[PDB]
Amino acid sequence: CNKQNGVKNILITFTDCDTQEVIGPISHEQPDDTLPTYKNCAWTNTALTNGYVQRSASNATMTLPVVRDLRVPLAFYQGCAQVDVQVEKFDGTVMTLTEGAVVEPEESDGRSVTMNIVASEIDELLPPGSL
Amino acid sequence: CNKQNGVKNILITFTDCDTQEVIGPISHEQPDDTLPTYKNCAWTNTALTNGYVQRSASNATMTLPVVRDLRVPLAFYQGCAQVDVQVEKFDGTVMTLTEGAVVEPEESDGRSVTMNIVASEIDELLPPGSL
Amino acid sequence: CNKQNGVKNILITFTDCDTQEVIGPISHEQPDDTLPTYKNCAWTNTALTNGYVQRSASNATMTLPVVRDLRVPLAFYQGCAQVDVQVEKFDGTVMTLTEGAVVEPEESDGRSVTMNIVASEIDELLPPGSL
Amino acid sequence: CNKQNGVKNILITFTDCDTQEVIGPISHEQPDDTLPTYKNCAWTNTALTNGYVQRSASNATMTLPVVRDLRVPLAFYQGCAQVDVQVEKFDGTVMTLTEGAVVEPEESDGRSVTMNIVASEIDELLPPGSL
Amino acid sequence: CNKQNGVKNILITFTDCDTQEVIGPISHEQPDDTLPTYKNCAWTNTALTNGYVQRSASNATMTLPVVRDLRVPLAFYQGCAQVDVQVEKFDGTVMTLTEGAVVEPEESDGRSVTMNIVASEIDELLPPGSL
Amino acid sequence: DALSDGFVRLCIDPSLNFFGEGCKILVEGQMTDDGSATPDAVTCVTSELDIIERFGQGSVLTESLRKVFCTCKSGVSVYALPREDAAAGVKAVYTLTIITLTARNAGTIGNHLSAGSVNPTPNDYATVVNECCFAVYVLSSDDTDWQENLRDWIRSAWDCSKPQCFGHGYVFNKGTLGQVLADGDNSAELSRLALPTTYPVLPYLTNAAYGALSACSTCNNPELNIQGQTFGLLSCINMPESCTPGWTFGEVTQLQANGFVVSGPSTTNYTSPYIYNDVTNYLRDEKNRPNATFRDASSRRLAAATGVALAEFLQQFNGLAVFTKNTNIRTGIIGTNPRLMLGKIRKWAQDNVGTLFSEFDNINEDIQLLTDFEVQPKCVGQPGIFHLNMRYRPPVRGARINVNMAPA
Amino acid sequence: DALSDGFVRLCIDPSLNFFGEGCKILVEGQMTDDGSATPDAVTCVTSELDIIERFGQGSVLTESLRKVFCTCKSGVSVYALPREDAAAGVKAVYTLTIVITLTARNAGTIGNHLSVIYTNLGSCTSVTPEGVTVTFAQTTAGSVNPTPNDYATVVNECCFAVYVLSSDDTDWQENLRDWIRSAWDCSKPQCFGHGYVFNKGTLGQVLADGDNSAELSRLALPTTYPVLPYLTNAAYGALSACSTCNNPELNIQGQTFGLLSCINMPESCTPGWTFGEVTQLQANGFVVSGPSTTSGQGNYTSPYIYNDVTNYLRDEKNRPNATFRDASSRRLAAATGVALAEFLQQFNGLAVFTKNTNIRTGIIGTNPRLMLGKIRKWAQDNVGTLFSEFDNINEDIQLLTDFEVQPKCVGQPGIFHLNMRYRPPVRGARINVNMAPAL
Repeated sequence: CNKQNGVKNILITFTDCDTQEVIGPISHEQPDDTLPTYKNCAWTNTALTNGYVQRSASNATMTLPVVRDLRVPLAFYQGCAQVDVQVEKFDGTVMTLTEGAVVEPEESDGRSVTMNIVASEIDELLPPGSL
Repeated sequence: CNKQNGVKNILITFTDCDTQEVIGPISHEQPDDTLPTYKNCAWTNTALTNGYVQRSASNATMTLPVVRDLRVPLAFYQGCAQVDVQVEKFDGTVMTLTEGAVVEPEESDGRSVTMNIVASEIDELLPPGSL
Repeated sequence: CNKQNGVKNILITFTDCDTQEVIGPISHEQPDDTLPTYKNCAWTNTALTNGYVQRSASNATMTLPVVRDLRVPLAFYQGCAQVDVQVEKFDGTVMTLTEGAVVEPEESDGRSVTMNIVASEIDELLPPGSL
Repeated sequence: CNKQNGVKNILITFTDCDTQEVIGPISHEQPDDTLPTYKNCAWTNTALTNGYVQRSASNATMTLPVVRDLRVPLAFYQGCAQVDVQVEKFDGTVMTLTEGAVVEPEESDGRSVTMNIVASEIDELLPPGSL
Repeated sequence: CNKQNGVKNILITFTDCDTQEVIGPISHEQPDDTLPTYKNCAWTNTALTNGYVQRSASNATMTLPVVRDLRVPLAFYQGCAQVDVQVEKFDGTVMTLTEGAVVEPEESDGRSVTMNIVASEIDELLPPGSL
Repeated sequence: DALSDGFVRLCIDPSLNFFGEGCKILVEGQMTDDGSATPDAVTCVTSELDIIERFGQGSVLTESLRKVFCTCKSGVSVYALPREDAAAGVKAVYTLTIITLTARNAGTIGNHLSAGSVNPTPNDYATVVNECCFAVYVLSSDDTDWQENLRDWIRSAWDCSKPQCFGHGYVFNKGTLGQVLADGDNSAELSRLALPTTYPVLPYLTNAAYGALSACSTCNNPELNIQGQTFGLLSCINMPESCTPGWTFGEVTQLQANGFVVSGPSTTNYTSPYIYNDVTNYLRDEKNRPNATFRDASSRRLAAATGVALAEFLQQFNGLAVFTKNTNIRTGIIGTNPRLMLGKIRKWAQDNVGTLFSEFDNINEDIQLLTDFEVQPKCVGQPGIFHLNMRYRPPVRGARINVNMAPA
Repeated sequence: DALSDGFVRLCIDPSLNFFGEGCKILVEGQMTDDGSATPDAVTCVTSELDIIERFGQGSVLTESLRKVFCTCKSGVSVYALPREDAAAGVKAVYTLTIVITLTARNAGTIGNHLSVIYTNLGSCTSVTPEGVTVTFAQTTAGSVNPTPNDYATVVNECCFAVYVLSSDDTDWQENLRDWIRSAWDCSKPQCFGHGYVFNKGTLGQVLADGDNSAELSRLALPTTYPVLPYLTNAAYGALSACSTCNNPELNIQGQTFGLLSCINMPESCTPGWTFGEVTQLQANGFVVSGPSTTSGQGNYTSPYIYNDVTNYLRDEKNRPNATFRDASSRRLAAATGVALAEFLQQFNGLAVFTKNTNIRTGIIGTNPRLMLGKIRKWAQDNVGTLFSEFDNINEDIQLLTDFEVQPKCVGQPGIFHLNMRYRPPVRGARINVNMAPAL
C-alpha cells in the first residue's frame, strides 16, 4: 500500500574531526513511534506590520530520535563527531544530510538518543512525479 | 538475554574534602524505573547562521537517582564530599566517573537522592565489538 | 520577492593604499539578522531657535556587519585598506559606495566584523518607478 | 568539520622585567564562552568632513579572557610582566603577539583574568589560500 | 576537591588609629556568592602610541564583601580603623594583607559591608609547585 | 661560532627549491649536444641554475623552460622532454650587413628570428610517457608533424576504452593569414596561438610563457579565463613599441572566428603583450558545424576536474553493499540501496554548484541513476553493476559591452 | 622497595603477546640452518623477537612472518611450518657491477626473483654524485626446490583457516591444492581452509599455471615486479585472514579493505600489467594487483589488489559455475557449515517420536515437524549475516527421516536427511558513469 507514513531505512555516518576516521554508514532503528522531523527551507521569516516580511539567513535543521549502536561510542551521538545522516520513508521520499553537527545534546540513558542535527541544506528526493 | 535495558551494578566512592577519609566503593540500588542518564561529549555546540557551529568547552555530566545507604550521611550525597561513581549496564556497557562533584543539590526525603554529577570526562567500556 | 526586507548580495572590493593590489569584488554573508544601516544625505542640520536650522558639510555613512572571509586578512576590515562596497536588497534596490574608509574599528573575534564606513557620496538604484 | 568557530590552543609566555626570567609557553583554558577579540590595523581613522579622514598612529590591541595557572603569580597577569600570547582557532587561523603589555588591569577573583594587551603589531596565519 | 573555586577562611584584625586598640583576628563570613577580587601588580600601565606604555605608580587594591560581626562596631568596617586581612581560597592560595585602609565606603544595611581596601603590596602563597 | 652547534643546521645556498607543489606541466623542445640530459627521457626540473648544463646553452628548450620559470614563481612542478637534434639536420643560416649568425639547433626553429630544415619526428609518446598524467603539454616548434602527433596522443589519452588521462596542449603557428588558417584542426586538444609574420620575439618563448601562465593560473582553479590586461598579461615578455600593428582589426576578427588565440600589444619603450581570448580550436562537432561545448579553454579543464572529482567521490561505493530490489536494510548492516545512492549523488551534485556547475535546470532530470539489469533490453542485464548519467552545465562569464555615448 | 612488595608484580619488557589466538593462519616456507626450529613440524610463534631465533635471519619464512605480523597487529594466531633447503644447494647468484656479488640465502628458484632499483635523476633530494654507474644483470640462477608432500602426517586433524605458501614451485602448489581439496572429503569430518599462492611471470605462461582450483587464490605478478613475491603473498594472506576472521563476508577490495599497507614498492611509469591483459587476467580467475597512486615519479607507494576471487572457472562439466568465484563465498560456506553443525548438536541424544507424535507430559523430546520449525527459525535468524533475504522458505529447507527417502525396509530409526539451498549476500562491483557537458 502506498498510503503509509513511516521510515524505511536510517543510515548514519560518523566522521571524527580529530583523527579523520569515517565509520559507517551503519543502519539504525527507531526507539518509539516518533518519526524524524525536518526543516528544509534555509531562510527564516519574521512577521512585520501590514504584510511585510523580514527575510534572514538561517539553518536547515533536523531532529532524529534513534537507538544507539552498541559498537559506536555514545560520545559520537552527542556532538563529538560529524554525522552524515540519510533517512528513507515508506512513501519513497529520501532525506539526505551531509556535514551535520549536533547542537544541543540532551543527556541520554545509553539506549535511545535524540539528535538536533544542523546543516547548511537538506536534499529532498521526491519520488517520481514532481511539480 | 542479550536484549535487555537496565542497570546491573552502581558503585559510589565518597571522599571527604576536609579530613581526606575515603569510603567505599559501596553498591547502590535504583529507587524507581528511571535509569542513570549520561552526557559524554565534553564540548558543547551552539547553532549559528547557515550551518556554522560555535564550539566551546563544557562538562561531562550525569543524572543518577539512587537509594542512599543508611551507613553514609545524607550530606555526602548533596555536594559535601567527592564522588567516584561507576555504573555497569546489563548489556555490558560500563561508564566510569572519577573526581566528580554534585552541582545542584535538591531536597531529598531521606531515602532517595538524585545526583547531578559534573566531571571533566566520562569513560565508556563499550562492550566487545567496536567501530 | 513581493514585499520582503533583507539583503541578498554583498560585494566588497579591497584596495591597499601602500601596495595598490586590488582584491574583489568578493561575495560576503551576514552573521545575523541585523541589516545594514544607511545615511545618504551629506548634510547634518542643527536645530536653532524659531524653526531655523544650520547646514554644515557632513559625510554619507554606511554601517555593515559581515562575516570575515578566511582568504582576506582581518586588517583589511579594520581600516588598513580602502573598501568599495555594493549590496543588493531583496526588494531590488542597490546601494553603491566607492572609495570608502573605516573610521572607528572595534575588536572582533575573527569571524564577525562590523564596519563603520565613511565616504563622500552613496548611490542608490531606486528600482523602476521613481518620483 | 571545518564549519566550527572557537579557539583550540592558547599559549602565553611571561618575561619578568626585573630578573629577566622567561616562563612559558604554557597552555591555557578559556573560562567561559567568550572568544578573544583582535584589532590588527595599527592606524586609526578619525572621521572628518566631506569624506576625508585623519590617519594617525595607534596600537594593535587584544582582549584575552583566560583561566590563570596556579603555577604563575597573579601579578604577572596584571601588568608586572610581559606577555607573548599565541591563539589558534579551529579553522587554522593563528594570531601571534609579542612584546605585549597588559594596559588596563582589572579586579580579578583569582581564577579568571581578562587581559587588555597592547602591542605594536599582530601577525595572522591565514590558512592556506589567501588574497 | 583540588578542583574547587571559592574562599575558605577570612581573618581580619582591626587596629583603631586613635586608641590603638587591637581586636582580632576574627573569622568572617561571605554575604553572597560574590568572591573577593584582586589587583596584585603594584604598577599601573596606560596606553600610548605604537606599543609604548607609560608606567606609573599605583596601589594593590582589594574588594572584600563580608558580613558584619555584631561584636565589632560598624564604623570600623567603614574607614575609622586599619584592617590586616588574610583570606585563603579553597585551592590553597593565601592573600595576606597588612595595614589596609578602606577608601570609598558606601551605605550599608548593617549586616553586609563591601570593602575597598587599598595597600602598597599584597602577598601571595602560590600553593606548592611554582614558576 | 654561535647557535650552530649540533641542533639546527644552517645553509646559505643561494639556489634552492621550496616544495614539490603540484599541477605538473610538461614542456618538449630540442636540446643542444652540450646538455647532459638523456634524449627521449622525461625528468623533473627544480630550479633555473642547473638548466644551462642539463639542456645546453642557448637551446630552444632551455629558453622555453627559463621563460616558464619567469612566468611562474610557484604553483607548478615542470617536466622536461629533451629531444636531440636531427641526424640530417640542416642548420639555420643568417647574415647581417653592417656578422654571420647561425642558430644553435638544427631545423626550422632558427628561421623565426628578426635556412635549416627537416625536424626530428620521434612519434614515441606511447613509451616515453606511458601513464604519466600532465595537465599542460608544451611544444616548442612550428613543425606541423609534431603538432599532429601530440594532438593524436592527447586524443588517445581521453579515449573511453582505457582509463582516461586528461590533458591539454599549446602550440603556435607563425606566418601569413593563408598559412596559419591551413594549419587549423578541428581537434580541441590543442590551442593554436597565432602569431604574425613580423613578430619580433621568438615564437616558442611566447608559447612557453602562455602555457606556463595558463597552468599556473588555473592549477586548483580550473575556471579562470586567460583574458584581458589583468588575467592574461605576459609580464616576462618584452617587445619594442611600434606604430605599425602586426595584424589589422579585420584580420584579428577573422583569426578570432577560426579558433585562434590572438595576442596584442599593451600600449600600441618595451611593451608586454597580453592575450585577447582563451578560446581553443573546436570549430565543429563530428558532424554538427556549430558547437560551443569546447570553444573555451575552461571547458576542458572543468570537464576533467568534474570527471576526476566524481570518480573520487564514487570510490566509497567500492564493495560496500547493494540491497537492490531485495528488501530494506536490516539493523546493523552497513549498506545502501539504489534509491539512497541516487539521493547521495544528487546531494553531492547540489553541493558542488558554484565552483564546477551553474545552478542546473531540473536536477531530477539531468541526474539519472539506473541499475544495469534493467537499462538494457530483456535478459540482457547482468547483476552487480550500475549506470549513471549527468547533464551538467558549465558556468558563464562576461563578454563585450557595446557602449554608446552621445552628448547633448 | 618502591612499594612493590607482594600484591603487585611488575614485568617491564618491550616484547609481549596479548591476544587470545583465534582465526589461525599457517605459513610454510624454506628456512636457514641458523635457526633452531625442528624441520617438518608445525610450531606456534608468539612475537617478533623469537622469529629470528627459531627460523634464522634472511630466510623466506622469517620475512613472511614479519610481513604477516606487520599486516596483522592483532586478532589472529600465527602458525609456522619450517622447511629445510633442498639437498641440491644451487643458491642463486647476482652481481652488482659498479663489483659486488650477491648470493641468495636459500637455494632454488626462490632466489631468482630480486630487483634492485636506484633513485637516480632529479628527485630533488636524491641528487647523485657524478659517476657511480650502478649495474645489475645477474650471473646464474638457482634451481631444485623441496617437495615435502607430508601434510597428512605433520598436520593430521588441525583445521587451519588460511594456508600460506612462500614458493612458486608448481609441484608444491599442486600438492597443497590436492591436500586442501582432500580436506573437503565427504567421508571424513572436514577442515575447511583456503590457500594463497603467487604465480610470477609473463601473461602467456601465468595462464598455463592456473587451473580450476576453487581452493587456491592465484596472485598474478608481472615479470618486472620489484617487491619479493613471497612478501606480497604473505601480506595478502594475512590481510585476508585478519579482515575476515570473525566476519567472513568482507571482500578484500578497494583503497579501504584491499590495501597492503606494509608492502611498499617504488614509483613507476610503466604500470606493470597493461589494461587489455589486465582485463584478460580478470576474466580467467586471477587476482590482479596494482599501484595505489600511479601518477609519476616521487616516493614509494603501497600495492593495491583487485578482484578478491578464487581460481575457479568451471563446473564439474559446464563453464559458468560462479558459486565459488568470489573468495568471500568460500568463507561464507565454511562458516555456515560450521555454525549449522554446532546448532544441530542439541539434538544429539534427544528422544524422537515418529509414529505417535503426542509427547507425554513431562517427557523431554520432539518430533520431526518441530525440528523442521526450529531449523527454519534458525535459518531465518541468520538472514543478513550469512544468507540473502531468502528465495522461498517452504521448498529450499527439507527435513526427512530416512524411512521416506529410501525404499521398502531400507531405512533405519534415528537417521534424518536435511537439504538446504541458501544464497549468499549481494555486493556492488561497477558504476559506468556517463557524463555530458551539455550547454
